Amino acid sequence: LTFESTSRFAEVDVDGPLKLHYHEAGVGNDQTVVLLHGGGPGAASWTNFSRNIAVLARHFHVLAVDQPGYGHSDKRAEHGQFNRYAAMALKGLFDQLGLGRVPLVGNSLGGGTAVRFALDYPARAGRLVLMGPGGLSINLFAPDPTEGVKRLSKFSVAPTRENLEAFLRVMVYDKNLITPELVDQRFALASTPESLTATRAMGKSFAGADFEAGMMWREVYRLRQPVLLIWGREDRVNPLDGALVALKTIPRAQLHVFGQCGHWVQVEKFDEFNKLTIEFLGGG
Amino acid sequence: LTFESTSRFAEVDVDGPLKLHYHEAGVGNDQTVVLLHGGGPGAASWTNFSRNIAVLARHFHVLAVDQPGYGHSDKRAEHGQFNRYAAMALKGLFDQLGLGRVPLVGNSLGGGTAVRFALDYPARAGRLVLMGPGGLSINLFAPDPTEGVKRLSKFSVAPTRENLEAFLRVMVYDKNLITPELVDQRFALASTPESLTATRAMGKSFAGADFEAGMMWREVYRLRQPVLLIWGREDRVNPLDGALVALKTIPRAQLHVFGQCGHWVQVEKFDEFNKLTIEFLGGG
Amino acid sequence: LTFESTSRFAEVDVDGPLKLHYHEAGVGNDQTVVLLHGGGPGAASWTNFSRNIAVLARHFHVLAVDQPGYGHSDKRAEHGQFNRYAAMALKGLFDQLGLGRVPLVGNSLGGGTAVRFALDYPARAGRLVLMGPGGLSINLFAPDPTEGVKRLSKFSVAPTRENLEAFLRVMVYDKNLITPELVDQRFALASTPESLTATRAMGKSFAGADFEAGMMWREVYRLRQPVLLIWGREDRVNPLDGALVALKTIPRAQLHVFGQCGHWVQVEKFDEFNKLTIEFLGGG
Amino acid sequence: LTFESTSRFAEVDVDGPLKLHYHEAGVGNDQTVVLLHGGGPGAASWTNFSRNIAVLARHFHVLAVDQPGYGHSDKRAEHGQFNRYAAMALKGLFDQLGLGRVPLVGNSLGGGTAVRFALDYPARAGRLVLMGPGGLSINLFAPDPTEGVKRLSKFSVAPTRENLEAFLRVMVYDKNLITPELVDQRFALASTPESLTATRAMGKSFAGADFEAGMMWREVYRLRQPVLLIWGREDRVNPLDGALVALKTIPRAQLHVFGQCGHWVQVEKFDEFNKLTIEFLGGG
Ligand SMILES: [Cl-]
Ligand SMILES: [Cl-]
Ligand SMILES: [Cl-]
Ligand SMILES: [Cl-]
Ligand SMILES: [Cl-]
Ligand SMILES: [Cl-]
Repeated sequence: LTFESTSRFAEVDVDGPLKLHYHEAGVGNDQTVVLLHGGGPGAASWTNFSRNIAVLARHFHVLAVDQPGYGHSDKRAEHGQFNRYAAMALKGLFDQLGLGRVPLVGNSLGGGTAVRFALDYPARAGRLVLMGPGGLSINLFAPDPTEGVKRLSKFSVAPTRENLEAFLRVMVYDKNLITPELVDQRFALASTPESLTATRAMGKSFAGADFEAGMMWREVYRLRQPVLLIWGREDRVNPLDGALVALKTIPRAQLHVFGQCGHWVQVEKFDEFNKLTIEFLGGG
Repeated sequence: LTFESTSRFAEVDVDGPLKLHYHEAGVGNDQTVVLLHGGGPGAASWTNFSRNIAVLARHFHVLAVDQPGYGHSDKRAEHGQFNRYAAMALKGLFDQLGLGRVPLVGNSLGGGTAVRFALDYPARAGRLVLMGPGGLSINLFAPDPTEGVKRLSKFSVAPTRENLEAFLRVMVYDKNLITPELVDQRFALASTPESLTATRAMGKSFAGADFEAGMMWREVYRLRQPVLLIWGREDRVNPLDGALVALKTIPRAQLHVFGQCGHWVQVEKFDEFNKLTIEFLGGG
Repeated sequence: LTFESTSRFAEVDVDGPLKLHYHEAGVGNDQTVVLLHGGGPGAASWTNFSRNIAVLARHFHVLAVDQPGYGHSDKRAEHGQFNRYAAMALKGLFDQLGLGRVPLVGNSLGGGTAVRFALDYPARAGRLVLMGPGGLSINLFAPDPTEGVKRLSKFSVAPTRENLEAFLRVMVYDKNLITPELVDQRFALASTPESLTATRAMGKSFAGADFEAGMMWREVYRLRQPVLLIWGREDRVNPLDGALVALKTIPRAQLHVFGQCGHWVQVEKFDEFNKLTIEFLGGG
Repeated sequence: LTFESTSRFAEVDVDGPLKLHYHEAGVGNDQTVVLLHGGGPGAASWTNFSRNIAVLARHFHVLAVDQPGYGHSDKRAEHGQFNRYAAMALKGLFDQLGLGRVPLVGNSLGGGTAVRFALDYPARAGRLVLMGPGGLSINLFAPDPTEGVKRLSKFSVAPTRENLEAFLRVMVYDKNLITPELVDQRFALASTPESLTATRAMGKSFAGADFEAGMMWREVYRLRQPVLLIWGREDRVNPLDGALVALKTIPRAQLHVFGQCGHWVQVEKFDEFNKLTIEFLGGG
């Protein structure tokens, strides 16, 4: 399984043509699962879920979708509230590929997208697995912006190698996972002019007049499916106090917290994460 | 596997002879695991872990120990702080059976016993699985006593069938698990004169001058092993806000919360509980 | 100041004529404040604020309003979502009295009414003082219904003096505040056919298709005024964990918690409450 | 009242002579109160309480004490656990001044010192007012070290004006309180070799084998006096989640939280803090 072997494109309509890049594996497995990556600079499906796709494709038909503005999907200079824009793109892909009701796995930004999708198109979303998710998290104790959000803003204003490294260090509990190669690789993807365009256009959409659609902690009492929340105890981006409203209000919620784990659960606890996701989604 | 086929006795020394009753299954399985039951009236190993022993004995050598004052273990009229008394009895059994370092699974009262044991005899305790545990729980938001503790006290003062039923109803989210047969069975065991003696002697030991040994939320930063905390979201005895100090201070802690689940996790989520315990303790 | 000297009536139109009883005091004083009582069986303005009205009336022009269904206000058998119903009546009274923008003080149910008024008529509500308020509270840890709400429901089904005394005793930390005289007086008002009609109507009102109107924790991020939340640490009706979403999301929030205090802050900590309220609303 | 008019020295024995600087005001007033400042680089009594001393001195006999390592008190290179060291010095000063039982007001580090004094010399501490206190705080959700503590550590390693300004800016909600004059004054005191010697010594002092002395959240259940905890909702040094164990376990606790307020409550909310403190300590 490689970037190239799994790479797929689709054209969907969201206020005009929109190119979506995704990865496909485990074709023929009975159960399809959609993976939605996190929102850090230079993030994309393949790099986000590298320690996971190969393992999950043993059990599931995996579609790992680059959200609009990331990886090889379109990087428009302007859009509405990001999670609803991303959910509309996903609905386009579901319709194009003929998907019915499919479970979603969403990390950070992609967890917000998974939830907005499950709220707006309730019959198309199955079980959700959400890792340090945006949108449905509200940090009842942590002052906003958090250390993780501040370092992301600083990179967006001064997109240097040093500021990217400072951002990546507050993603993980074990700062040795932040290797020169990782930094070099992510900096290379994050600093292209169209990636910077996509990241700037992000800032105006969470901060713009469309903000209420982002406040999904207000709405998740409506989710009817089982939802597994997964958190790193040491998450410095979306800290653990953000899980509480969703745990309380989602009728069939579950929460799993890993000690000695930051925001990148799927990396730092990759094995325990894969096993929890496989069991929760029904073993395939 | 039956009560009778699995039933075992040992005599250990704790301020004189003490008869311990336990159940044994999965003999010859490489990995021994000790189960410690909850503290409700008429509680014991076999009835507490009926939906679990058979499944766990497929993977582990299971010892399910009736704690002093419960089931067929000795029911003394007097003892010190209960968890240290129970941990001393367990240390006696470990020494008698030749056990080295063994993982412990503890529900409620038995979770407090497992923790006191792991603190006082650190080289004899392996991984801990703690379900709505006493001792290391401190309800930061819930006023004490909780609804569950109050109904237990009321039964202790007026040990009637009606007061036992009211206690058992706040153990579970789905009140239909509280069948006439369950009530009849538990009432029969709970209302014997020596069981009432054991339950009264309990009240004077958590409330007596030995109370600090009970406050194990103060001490669990010392645990060096992986610890899996398991909670019912709707636990009305030891509610979910009691998990927070242990989750924060145990270095290798994990927490799993089940929505639509009360204090009896091992009953209401028996399947998910068995699977989590099997994976966490290493699959056997 | 007496019940009779302060008594006033007004008629307002809320899907038809609606009689409202209120108490007026400190007519000399420039700053008006509206007081909205808690919602237990037999509650009313004069008794709910008996330790507060005389002290506040030295500084403010006090309007203590019997909410629809309570005291000498009309007790219809049918109405929509209670807090919205009571807020519409209060708004009718504001228009009749020629009030513009006025601070509100609200205990429990009255706190819910105050918040619904401030959200629906934002230009008419000044500073809010809310004591153990319903509506904006969401108990992130406590299983619902709480011990307090269950006792209130038991009285609705079986309106006996014993069930009312049991409810009143979980209202307060110091159970000696629940004197035989208080129980006899509240029970005499609560047990009338008109009051019980009101009590049941209010119940039904909270679980319709307008349930969203009761979930005010979703909306208080829009409040622009200073808001003083006041809680008893030992509130067993609306416990302390219910304060967190409001404290986080109300921009100019403050929280005062009293140890050794239950749900009736204005009674149990009357002197500290009187002083917090006078200072917060500007000393008059 | 001036720095010079109020200035006083005393010598006490704490493993050898120890010079203590303090400010004395309101000598007429019957009720003594001891003020203990926060612990940032260059902090001292006069500047830390500059918005409070004159107001409190109208009601109380004020003793504002420069803790060892700060202001004009001795700055040894070596000492044990800081709060215990500072508490021993204060106790030496109580004995020299002939004080019995006196209320203490403590910000941050000074809050930690106040609590250690009240635990080690229980008959000598009256009512406690603690603002964003160290020592009794345990951040149940925030990963440690917090943003605030990390900025303080960065200054210890690289004591520049830029690193001090960055630290001071995470101390407060309203960043305009961090004026060029304030930064220049604090930095001039913090950068002296004596102060930096103190700053580093204090660091080392917290991670010895006497670390348990710093974990005061384990011990404050033993405090018998009223304790007013005061917090900024936006404290990024000792965040709000650090209040919970103390509020739960101190029998006569109260908590006041201020929205739009960081770690320097006595500065950012000086008027509300002055009034809370005067009323709590009995008006003098
Ligand atoms: Cl860092
Ligand atoms: Cl399902
Ligand atoms: Cl019940
Ligand atoms: Cl291990
Ligand atoms: Cl105002
Ligand atoms: Cl006192």
